[PDB]
Amino acid sequence: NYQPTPEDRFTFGLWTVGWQGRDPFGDATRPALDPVEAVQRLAELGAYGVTFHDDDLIPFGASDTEREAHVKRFRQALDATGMTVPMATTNLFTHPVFKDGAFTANDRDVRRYALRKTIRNIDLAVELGAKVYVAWGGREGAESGAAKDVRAALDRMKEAFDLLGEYVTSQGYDIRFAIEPKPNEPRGDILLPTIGHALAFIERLERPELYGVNPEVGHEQMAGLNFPHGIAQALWAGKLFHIDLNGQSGIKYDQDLRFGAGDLRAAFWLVDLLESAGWEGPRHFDFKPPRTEDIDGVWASAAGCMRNYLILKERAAAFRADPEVQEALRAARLDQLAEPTAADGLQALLADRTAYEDFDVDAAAARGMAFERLDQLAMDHLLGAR
Amino acid sequence: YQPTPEDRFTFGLWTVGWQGRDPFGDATRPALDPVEAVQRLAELGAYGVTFHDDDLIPFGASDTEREAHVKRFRQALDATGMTVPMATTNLFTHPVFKDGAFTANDRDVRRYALRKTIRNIDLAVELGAKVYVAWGGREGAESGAAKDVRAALDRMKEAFDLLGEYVTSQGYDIRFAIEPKPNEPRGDILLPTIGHALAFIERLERPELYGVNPEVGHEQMAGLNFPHGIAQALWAGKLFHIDLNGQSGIKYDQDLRFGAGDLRAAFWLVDLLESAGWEGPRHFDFKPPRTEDIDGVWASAAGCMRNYLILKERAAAFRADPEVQEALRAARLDQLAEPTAADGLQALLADRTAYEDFDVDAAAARGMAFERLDQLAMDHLLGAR
Amino acid sequence: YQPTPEDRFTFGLWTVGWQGRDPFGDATRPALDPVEAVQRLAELGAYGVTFHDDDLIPFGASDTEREAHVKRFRQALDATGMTVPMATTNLFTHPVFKDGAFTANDRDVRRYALRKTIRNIDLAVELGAKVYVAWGGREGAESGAAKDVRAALDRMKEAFDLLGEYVTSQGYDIRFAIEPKPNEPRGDILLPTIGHALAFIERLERPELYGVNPEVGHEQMAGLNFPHGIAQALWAGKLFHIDLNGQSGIKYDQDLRFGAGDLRAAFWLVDLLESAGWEGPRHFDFKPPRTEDIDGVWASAAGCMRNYLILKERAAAFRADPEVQEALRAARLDQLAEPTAADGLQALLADRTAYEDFDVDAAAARGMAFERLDQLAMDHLLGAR
Amino acid sequence: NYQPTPEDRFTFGLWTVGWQGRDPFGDATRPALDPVEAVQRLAELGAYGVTFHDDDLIPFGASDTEREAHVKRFRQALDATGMTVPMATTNLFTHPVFKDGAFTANDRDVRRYALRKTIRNIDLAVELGAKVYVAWGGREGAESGAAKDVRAALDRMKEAFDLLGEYVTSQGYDIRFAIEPKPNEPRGDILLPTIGHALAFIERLERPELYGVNPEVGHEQMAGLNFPHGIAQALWAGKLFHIDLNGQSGIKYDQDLRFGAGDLRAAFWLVDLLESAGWEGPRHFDFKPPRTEDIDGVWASAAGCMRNYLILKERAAAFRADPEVQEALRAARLDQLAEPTAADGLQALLADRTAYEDFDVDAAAARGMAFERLDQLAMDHLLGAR
Ligand SMILES: [Co+2]
Ligand SMILES: [Co+2]
Ligand SMILES: [Co+2]
Ligand SMILES: [Co+2]
Ligand SMILES: [Mg+2]
Ligand SMILES: [Mg+2]
Ligand SMILES: [Mg+2]
Ligand SMILES: [Mg+2]
Repeated sequence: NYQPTPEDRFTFGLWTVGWQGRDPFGDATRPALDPVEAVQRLAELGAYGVTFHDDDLIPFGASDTEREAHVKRFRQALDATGMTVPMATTNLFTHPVFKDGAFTANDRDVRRYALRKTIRNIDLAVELGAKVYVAWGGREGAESGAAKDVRAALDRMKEAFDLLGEYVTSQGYDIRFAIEPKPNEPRGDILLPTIGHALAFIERLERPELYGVNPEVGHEQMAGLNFPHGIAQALWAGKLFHIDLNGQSGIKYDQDLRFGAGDLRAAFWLVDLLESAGWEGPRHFDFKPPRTEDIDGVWASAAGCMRNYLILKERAAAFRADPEVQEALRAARLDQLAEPTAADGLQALLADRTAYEDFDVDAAAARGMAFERLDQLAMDHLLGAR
Repeated sequence: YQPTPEDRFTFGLWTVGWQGRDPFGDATRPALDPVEAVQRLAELGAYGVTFHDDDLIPFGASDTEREAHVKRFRQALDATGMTVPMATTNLFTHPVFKDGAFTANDRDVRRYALRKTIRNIDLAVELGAKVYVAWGGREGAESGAAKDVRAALDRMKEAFDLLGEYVTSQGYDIRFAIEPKPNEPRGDILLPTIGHALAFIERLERPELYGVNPEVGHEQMAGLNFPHGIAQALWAGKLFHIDLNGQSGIKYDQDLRFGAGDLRAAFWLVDLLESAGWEGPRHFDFKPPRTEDIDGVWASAAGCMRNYLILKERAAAFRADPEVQEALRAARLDQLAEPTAADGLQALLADRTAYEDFDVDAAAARGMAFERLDQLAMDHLLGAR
Repeated sequence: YQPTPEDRFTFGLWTVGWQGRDPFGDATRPALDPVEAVQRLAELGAYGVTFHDDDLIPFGASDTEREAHVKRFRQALDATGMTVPMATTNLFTHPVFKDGAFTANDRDVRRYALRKTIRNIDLAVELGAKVYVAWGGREGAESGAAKDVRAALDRMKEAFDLLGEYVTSQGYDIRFAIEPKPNEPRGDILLPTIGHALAFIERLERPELYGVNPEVGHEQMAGLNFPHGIAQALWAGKLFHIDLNGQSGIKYDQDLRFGAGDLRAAFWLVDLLESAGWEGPRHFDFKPPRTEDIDGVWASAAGCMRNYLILKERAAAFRADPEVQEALRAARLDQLAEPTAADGLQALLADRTAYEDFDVDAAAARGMAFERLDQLAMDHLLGAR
Repeated sequence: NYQPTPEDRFTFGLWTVGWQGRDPFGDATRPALDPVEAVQRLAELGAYGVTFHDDDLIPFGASDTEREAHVKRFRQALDATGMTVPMATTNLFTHPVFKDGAFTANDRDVRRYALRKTIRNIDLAVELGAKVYVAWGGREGAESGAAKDVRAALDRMKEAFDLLGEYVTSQGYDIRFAIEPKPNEPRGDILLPTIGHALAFIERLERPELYGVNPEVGHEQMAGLNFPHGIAQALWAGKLFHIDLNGQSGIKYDQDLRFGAGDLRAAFWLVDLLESAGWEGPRHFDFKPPRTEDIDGVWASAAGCMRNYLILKERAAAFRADPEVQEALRAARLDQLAEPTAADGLQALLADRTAYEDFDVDAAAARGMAFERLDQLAMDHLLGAR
């Protein structure tokens, strides 16, 4: 079978299984979930750990005594269960004060507050043992063209991130940052809308080695992009610091379906890529059990994220191990794609008549790529029909 | 709103030259002689033209036919005073490129692709072009095992680093611009957006040589905000060239004349390029619809330049209006340009006004005054002020 | 471009009353008293307002509280002269409707939904409304086995036929308008477009009683052309009401003020409604962004009406221009209005000029002159003629 | 196994496996395919029949002798192989004469020609035994707002369709029409963009009983719509006269991937719906083997369409037959959805206090729908992991 165990490193955001089902047209359909109950039940399902926004753990506005009491109760639940906390983030989107952004709010007083709120939670993240601190700039953006000077907003975003890197560096903390792109919602357009924009922005920070990306399946798909391809570019760059796994059925609002729902073939190729690459990060789910579900449907959904990952892993492993698939991969020249084009160097290339005057373009054009048969073997393996 | 060569408007030879053949339909216009394209665009007030190698010289031409074609194009440039600011290679039409060019799985094809590009770089330099564009239209895949994207990025980096070595070794003053596109003609294309292309550049051996050539319609095919993407390329110092056109939504690549499609995005784009003082060519990569005859082709081209000029006038008026400046201050755009924490990290951590004494409810009650600002922008665009 | 009640502009109470709560963020404005909405909209030059049952009367109110709330709203209508042309039921906010209302899998919920609607129809009639809108926001599914769509269509038909029996039996002069939406808040909503709603109507017991209430943003969330969809509803005689707003692309339902989003589609929409002489209310269903304070809410509402009026002026000028009329004839728009074969089937089959002697190459060479026509439309929209 | 046989009623357009791979940026990558070779090889793969546009069978401009010679050679191949021709259509989009439309071209002379071309092919369709005649108005539309008066274009479209219905009726032919919606491409916006618009338009024809729809998987998905839901509405209306099966990976150009590629979960629910409904039409593939493939990759692709249909049919059948799934369906109240809301009638409903004053909304709101567990059983069956 497909039973998850903590060795699989599956993690969940507290706000996932804790989502009360309030949407923009509907009230809450489930009662608030105690974080301690979340830790306990996810451990029972075979999870490895949980993640949190500051405000999922400590009530906004808590005195120091309440903050300590909440953190202490949470840590007792982690310690009883053996659950970890690999990742933390700040809620810089719920409160009305962030309605124009946090790090890129036009009001400087809000930007300063946003940094202080984040810094206090970095300290908490280190205390809990989190190794990655995620930033999701969901209010960073605009609905109209004059409301945000995007060059100046990138200056402010770079300034915020540099100050956070200086903080971590001055404290000696072992924590790294992961930026989560999203193209829109809740703003009309969000800054750093894709894996690409976020990776490019990182290269202009003071201490770029401290920053990577936290890509979410559904966010890339909201722009109609190929999520496995984006993940491959993050991997190629050495910047895949964390991931959010879920599902999305098209270009529309952010659905956060359980992983495996949505674009099932994309989920298979994503699992094939993470496993083939030997990526060792947490398999973290950022999903919302639909508001139609009661608390039992919540745990079914959570269990289903893990189950789908493990089925897909089994199928992708069987695909790569199949000598008929490996022969189809060679027939499609995947092996040549991994060979240098010109290890002989530019001068040898420029001298080589087989690369130009003697290159038979018509014979080369006649060769089929044999991609359809290869894709059908992949479909057979995914469906268990080999 | 009459264009003149001072506006630096340019067109690809393949834009006005498009014969109207689409995936469902045959050509509706005959082939256009590149010399006639140059004279007609000059009459329209254009500044220059751009070309793929195969637009100028028939694929497969002997060295003699190649020289004769080149010389003949050059005489038309010299006669009219038109320039050639940018060149590119056709690495997509011939069936040999069906699985890609710099990222073809077949190594022989990748080597041939590089040889074909280098030949054309030499011509681009001869003709005066300062930007060499790469549009990887066939780099990509329709299925998940067909292309190992990590290996493809290694081949793409290798090809671009070889091109950079080439230009440096020859002492050419030419820079590369990568044109992103999310899909079409491949199911997914590599470097699908401005951001992915910017990120990829940062890992080349000589990153200073490479920028982006973003196309309005391409970003909009992924539902992205083109002026925001251009703002990130300008902030990065990487906007080496631009393709102007229109697109109406997430669907096939329409290449409508500039101004059509998303008209408010075109207004903001013009405001941004003008406000930033970007000095590159205003290049159109558009296709006159196949419904049009040759006179409609020139109407469409004139319309590109006319729309740009009207939008330019409306954006300048927006910025020059004292009421708009007041509305910008009301919306705190001036504060967005001020450092968050010039006082530094230690002073910010010590500042009670940024945390314990920050009155969050008072701050939350402040309106942004964005709707009034945007309606002023709308009034200016529509000439209703 | 000052609105007056002669323009018949109307607003939902829930538009200017939106508190700014979104799926990621709490309310940014306090609740708006419906009486204050009526007075402020009247000051702005509006003609009327519309309401869900729950916008006027708190869900769960006793018969006494209900009468007191209703009477108080009516006095504000009578004082200002504002009208109520349309009413609708809230069948989406309360958790009991999480799986739908007329198509909930649970039969008790479907019966309760119908009872709740019928109560509100009675109020709609009392208040003078002539259109009753149904927006099935929760009719739909996130997963394939959750909803048998054939059975759901049977329940939807049953609910609408029961409503029709009700209105007929009471002798009410009121018509129903179904509002399509492709998705949000459900993964897919039933009757996702204008066409699906039009087709569904044709199978009701009393189809004459039912029309559509299409919303600009809803059609555009499926990447569809809103003026084309409205043209089909007008051709069908089914455009009973309209929701005006803006949307920028395929993404979540933005409900921007009208004019924002797709500005050229807004121009064509206004041209169509004006040209057709459609006489329904110009109703806005938009949300002032949560960035705005209460003054920004009224700026946004004024902007809806202002944009409509500027677009109206530009469309009328386009149509009145003798150069545009000439360009329309050049493009053969007059021929599109002429019967293809008034001579009938037998005469068409006997006509050699329609087949053996039809000179297809000569016909194919004719340009459509669409780009020049469209650039005249652009010049008119931008006031650049 | 999953071996197709003619009893499965799988059909292919000649232009599918015959697609030469010419796209808007690329030349043809395969040589022209002889229709006789198409019939022979599809029969070898287990197909039941083929479909055609007039111009796939007879060269445009053929003399009567050439037209008869082409038709006779084609019929000899059908007769040798036992292949059928269930459906025919007209090519009213390739030639430059149709660049502004056919039935809705602004030029009346083109509209008249378009009708004559179509009528001549209806006669041919009856001769070959086709029972459905498809209309795909792919050039009917516009790129700009003033170029097409959509009300007048619907008048012309209704006029064209009425004249075709009068033709069929006057000839006594047993053929019915199926309109194929598409939202855009190659025009900026196409008239009758979806199943809904096409079904609505039909209700205004003179003889609506003669017309239904031919929906294509990828076309509905190009508008981000749910194809199984659209098909359910066509079925509910009694208007599903034919179908085009293929795949599409998102909102983008029309990809015509082999069936099962693209949105795999949508393909499963489509198969579940066609089979559960007992729909008896041809399972017709309108796909394009990618231009990367040689002729062997073409036949692999075609074989893969049929294979995927049969795997999905097996899995959907196993899903519906599973008593654990049927119990999950009842737990989600799917049985109640099929019960009349108010068979007691309006008066009894209006008298029934349990439907209003005594309806306990809070108790009803508390019930979960149990949709996630039900969807996870569906995922397990699709993946062969029960
Ligand atoms: Co999300
Ligand atoms: Co383009
Ligand atoms: Co809306
Ligand atoms: Co298609
Ligand atoms: Mg996330
Ligand atoms: Mg371009
Ligand atoms: Mg509405
Ligand atoms: Mg088709």
